[PDB]
Amino acid sequence: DSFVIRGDEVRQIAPGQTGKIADYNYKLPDDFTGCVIAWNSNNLDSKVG
Amino acid sequence: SALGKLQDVVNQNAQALNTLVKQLSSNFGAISSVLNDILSRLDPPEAEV
Amino acid sequence: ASVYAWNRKRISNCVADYSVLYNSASFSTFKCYGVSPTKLNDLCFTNVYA
Repeated sequence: DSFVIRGDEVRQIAPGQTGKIADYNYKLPDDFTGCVIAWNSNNLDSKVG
Repeated sequence: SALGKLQDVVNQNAQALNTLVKQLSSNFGAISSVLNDILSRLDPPEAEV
Repeated sequence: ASVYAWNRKRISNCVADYSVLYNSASFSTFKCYGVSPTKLNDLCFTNVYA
């Protein structure tokens, strides 16, 4: 499952974690098994304006 | 006190049962000893812990 | 006030709507300890210290 968030929001992507994104965008199960990968894409996603 | 043996058996049984009932109201390290209170105050993860 | 003189306020004898506070969306952290962030709109307290 791929998506984009803010860096400060990477914490919210975790089982049993409460937050706006984790609750209304992408909620993981409490017994989730897997692995979360997050990598910065500022140079490829940020443009002036 | 002529029936001391029978009275003692009754007392032991009653005291064990009362000790169990009293032990039903101990925290054991939880926030509270009331299961309804835990359920109404906490969300699934820490509720189950 | 400053942290070493943190201001304290007393809340009682009123109806607290925590849904609006939780949905303000302007709070960086809303860390609730001992009680859940949700399910706080149906609980009753003798006191609230702010």
